[PDB]
Amino acid sequence: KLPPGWEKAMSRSSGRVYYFNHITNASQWERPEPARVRCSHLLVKHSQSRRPSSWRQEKITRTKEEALELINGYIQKIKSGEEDFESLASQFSDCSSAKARGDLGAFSRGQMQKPFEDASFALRTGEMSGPVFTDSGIHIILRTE
Repeated sequence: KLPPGWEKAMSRSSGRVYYFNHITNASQWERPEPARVRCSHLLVKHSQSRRPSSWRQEKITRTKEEALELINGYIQKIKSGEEDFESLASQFSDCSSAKARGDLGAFSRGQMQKPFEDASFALRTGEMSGPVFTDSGIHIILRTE
């Protein structure tokens, strides 16, 4: 009955049923392929990233755990409406796509790191991922088309 990738869960703090996607790491309260997709992302690197450097910081020394805390904060702020995805990507994404509000443009299967690709294609149009881990760092992914 659930579509692929989705499972039922209950909140630990409230008991309320929600649904979680183990490909995109998205979670939502409601019960829930193209040749190409277009996405934007926000990348937070850490000391084990393949290249631990960006436009923001020449040497990135934060731990994978500190990177995840930052990603989770940004997700909260985006979900609350307190900040826009695009604004946070432009400020805080450790990737030159920050200068395009995080836009990567359109892409096919075969082109990106696999966890990124699978999350991207498993998102609905307009849906945002949870934290997505790759050799580059931890991503928030927004599917725009």
